[PDB]
Amino acid sequence: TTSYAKIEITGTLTVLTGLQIGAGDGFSAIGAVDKPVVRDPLSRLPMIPGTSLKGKVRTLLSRQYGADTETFYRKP
RNA sequence: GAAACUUAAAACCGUGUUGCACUGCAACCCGGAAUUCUUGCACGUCG
Repeated sequence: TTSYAKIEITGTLTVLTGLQIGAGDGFSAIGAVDKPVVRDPLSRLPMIPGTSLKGKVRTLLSRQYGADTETFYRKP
């Protein structure tokens, strides 16, 4: 390629049904329910982490490549 | 024997990512019981 490059991909992600990425034992004591969602610590906005997006796309691509080669991939 | 500084000058310094892989996930009907019912003549009065 004879170059160093950094390509970035932008877009939007709109939610069609209710989205729940659980937070566990983050924060509570007003408006707290049995299963809360993750939030930004300062702006208190709902967020989507990049750990749950990388781990879901890597799992859906490992089922497709795995079934089309008759091999079950047991670990990353 | 009484009398004349093994002194002067000199950075423990230069280079180095606490970094690489990892879905807060799987299973769960806001469901089960309950009559918009009880009483009521389209009728009375005729130089």
